[PDB]
Amino acid sequence: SPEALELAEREAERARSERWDRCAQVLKNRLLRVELDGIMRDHLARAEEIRQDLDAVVAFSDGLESMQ
Amino acid sequence: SPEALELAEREAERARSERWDRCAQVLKNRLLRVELDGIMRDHLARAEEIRQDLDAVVAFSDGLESMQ
Amino acid sequence: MDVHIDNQVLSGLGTPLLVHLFVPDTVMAELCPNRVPNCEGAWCQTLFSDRTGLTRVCRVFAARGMLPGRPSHRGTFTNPFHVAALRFYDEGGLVGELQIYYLSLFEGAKRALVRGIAHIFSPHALYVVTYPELSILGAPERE
Amino acid sequence: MARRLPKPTLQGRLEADFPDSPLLPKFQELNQNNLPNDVFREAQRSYLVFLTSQFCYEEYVQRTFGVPRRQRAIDKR
Amino acid sequence: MTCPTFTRAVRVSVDNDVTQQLAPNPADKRTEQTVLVNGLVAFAFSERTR
Amino acid sequence: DRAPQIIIGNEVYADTLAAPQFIERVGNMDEMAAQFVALYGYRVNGDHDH
Amino acid sequence: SQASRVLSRFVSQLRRKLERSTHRLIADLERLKFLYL
Amino acid sequence: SQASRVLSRFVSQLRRKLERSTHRLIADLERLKFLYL
Repeated sequence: SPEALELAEREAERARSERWDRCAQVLKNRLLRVELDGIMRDHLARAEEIRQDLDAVVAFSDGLESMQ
Repeated sequence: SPEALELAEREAERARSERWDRCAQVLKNRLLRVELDGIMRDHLARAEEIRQDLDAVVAFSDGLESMQ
Repeated sequence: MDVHIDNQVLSGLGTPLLVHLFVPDTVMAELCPNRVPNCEGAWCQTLFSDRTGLTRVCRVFAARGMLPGRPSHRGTFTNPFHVAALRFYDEGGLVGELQIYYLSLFEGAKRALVRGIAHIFSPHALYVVTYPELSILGAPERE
Repeated sequence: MARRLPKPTLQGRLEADFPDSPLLPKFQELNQNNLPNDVFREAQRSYLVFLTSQFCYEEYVQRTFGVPRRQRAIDKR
Repeated sequence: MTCPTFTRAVRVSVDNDVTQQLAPNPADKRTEQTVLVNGLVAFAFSERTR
Repeated sequence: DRAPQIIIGNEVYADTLAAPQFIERVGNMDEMAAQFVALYGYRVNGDHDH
Repeated sequence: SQASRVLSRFVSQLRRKLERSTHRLIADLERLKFLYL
Repeated sequence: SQASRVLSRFVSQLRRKLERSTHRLIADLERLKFLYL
């Protein structure tokens, strides 16, 4: 029957045409790039702090051998 | 009708480009998650070396008074 | 598991290196519609982009497996940025091509020795076994 | 953000009103700057809602704690 | 403060029982259910309160 | 024991180790008083629809 | 007498600061996973 | 004598490998900047 064939095609055109839209945004990539540089600065900060403590402990080891 | 052909190509170009935008963003997201897991394992994998060599320093320093 | 030593005594002495891969049925749900047939004839081939092109065709037999002590792996057993393809048939009308990729495998081969990995082409989790004897974006697009 | 339920009927001018709240100078930090009028006005009304809710939770925290033994001991004489 | 954001619908799709596992279609094996997150269930409203 | 899949919008969710990816944990109110500014800010700045 | 208070307590402070970078990289990389991805 | 053998060589073994994790993040996060981003 052609009537129901056409009606199925028409409702099909509605939903099947509705399925077309899609979305994308750019700013997420740039914020994602910024966060890596921030975390790198933070890791360099803690690394230099613990390097200064490691350099200080050897100095304490040379300093407190005098007490014995 | 020859005029509708162009319209068919224009809508098809839109859909084929949207498929690549969606696929590219999804694969970037999943592979970046994978590499964050990778850098996590990397920093742990040399933190193991750090702690093994720290324990080497202490384990041989306990033998310092047996080597003096 | 027997398929690995079968290959190493017959095909592993014809082909140099092998990476032994186990595929869950959920990953199989991608290719095959409405069917769960056993995967004997499945042909794995390699395909590498941007330098030169070649395929080498081989069967690794697949059987469903209860042998993982972990409950989660209950199921079937059979230059990084490139493709491998498994061509799966039966006696009936069913042909599927599955695409496994690298950097899930070289990272995955890190230690029942098993590790979970992700598909890029058809995203699901797969599981990689490691036996005790053991330009990005243009690369998928070309086909 | 595509479809939101319409805004509930409220009396306005709670910012420039006669009663004076200590939160009000911190509220002066926000400025229109980029935004058009109605967007910024409803956004700053939402921010004042957030401030008053923070104040209510803070006062509830201070209220719940209880009464010390020492104060009731002083309450003899 | 800890008031959550908008209500959502989340579909949990699981395989059926192992006694009922038999099927030609693996996708037929799953049975599925949509849970309403952060939302409540309610009776019919009045029209004055609508 | 059966294999579950959690469909949250468009994404699916299978493994236990990916738990704080799609699911967020919110503690009790006295504990969460550190994060509340961001808790309001995501209510305004962030995109809920995706 | 002295050096056991020197060469052990200071090493303990060094290790307890070494563990901070490991735990911080855990927290920061998981925060990158959850919040922007 | 032996104190100089132990408590300097082993601190050098500590430092020359505590630089390695810093170098490793220097490699790998820049690898992310060029490769997946």
